[PDB]
Amino acid sequence: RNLRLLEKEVKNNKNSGFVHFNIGQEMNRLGNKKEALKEFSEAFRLRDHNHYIWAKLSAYHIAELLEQEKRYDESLAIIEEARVIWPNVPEFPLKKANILYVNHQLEDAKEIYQSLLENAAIDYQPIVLYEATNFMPHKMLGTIYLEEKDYTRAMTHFSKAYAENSSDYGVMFQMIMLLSKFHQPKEIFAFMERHHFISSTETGLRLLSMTTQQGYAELSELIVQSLTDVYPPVAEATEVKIATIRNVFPVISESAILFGIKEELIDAADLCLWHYENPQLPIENVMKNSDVGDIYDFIFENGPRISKKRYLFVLERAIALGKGEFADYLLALRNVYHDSINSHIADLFFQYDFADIALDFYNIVDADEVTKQGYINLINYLVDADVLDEALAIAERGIDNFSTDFRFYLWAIKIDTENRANRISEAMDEFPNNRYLAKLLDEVTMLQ
Repeated sequence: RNLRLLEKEVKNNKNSGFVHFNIGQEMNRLGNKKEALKEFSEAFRLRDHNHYIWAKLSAYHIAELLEQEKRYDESLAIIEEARVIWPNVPEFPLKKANILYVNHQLEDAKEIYQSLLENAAIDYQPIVLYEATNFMPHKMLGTIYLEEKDYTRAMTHFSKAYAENSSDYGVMFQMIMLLSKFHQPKEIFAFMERHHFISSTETGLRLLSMTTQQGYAELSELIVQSLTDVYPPVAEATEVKIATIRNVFPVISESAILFGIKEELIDAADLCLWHYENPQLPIENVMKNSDVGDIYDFIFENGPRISKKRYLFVLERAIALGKGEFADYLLALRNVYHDSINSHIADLFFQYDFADIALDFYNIVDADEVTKQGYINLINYLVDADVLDEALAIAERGIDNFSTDFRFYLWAIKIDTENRANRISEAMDEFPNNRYLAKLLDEVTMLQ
């Protein structure tokens, strides 16, 4: 009805960029991404002046629709043209940084995020208010430094992102998970308390959903005890999940299981683990009333094979909780999948700090079936192993298979020290616009 109104208006106006823009928003609402791009492109073209906010939003939406369609070169072209028209709009350099991040060029992304922060030269004025203009740069800077294993700068930017948007579970989850690597649970709870992570019982339960799944038993315990007036059946479910991490035999009423599902504390991975440990629980009945009775039948009754993603999700939970007996049970089931399944199993063990087990699986896999992450793991393992000959060998395998992935060129640069000059050049040939590579070439000329 709103669209039909706009389509009558554009029949008698045609030359109004604003009507076309409004049609693009409606196409956006209805998910017609192809027609939204065309309408937003027409609104930008028909603009009479550059000061219209909707003319700015047109370029932003064009860039986004292009980004959603993985047409990154064309998105960056739209972004750069728009930065030149409107140099005080931060969504355009933000989106450039995001594109660079998902295309694995972290130092170039980092550079842009930092310049968005505390910029006394450009008076940035947002054109959309989805998030606080400074949440996204801090969050992504924290993400980059974490991946670069700079845990201090990660925590600093994760905490500043939290100050901008304290209901974002994502950065809360990141700080807890990062701190769990290095600190006592009580120290982690004290940090959570003085920054007021647990703003309510509800928020505590959403946090508990992450901490139990990662196997943070003591921290989950301190969290749940700090909560007041938790509906008893939800408390029981939480207690049982914590007790399960500690290998207590799981005993839980059907009521606590059902409310544990309703609060999203219990998924099909939990139910399978509990059925494996305690066959008396009414879990078969519970699962078949939740459309996951196929999961039950595959894992326990020789039933038909479930999707590999769902099987890997049950396997992941067992690995993450340290449930090695159940994990071995689950691994015997892999032989009904194609051989390529062992590439993902290898990835799982490596993610949860089982590099030795993961290699056992990586050796099972034909090199064509190894994921990019797998290459990255094997390079990291071999560099930590001081076998830089073999490390560089896998990095070149990465370049040839995944010619567009930045990380394998960078690995070949960092390792092949007696050829760094040619390596940076070979990288620049595939990434002519990457600014870090030029910083690196300048550093070999300073050394040479």
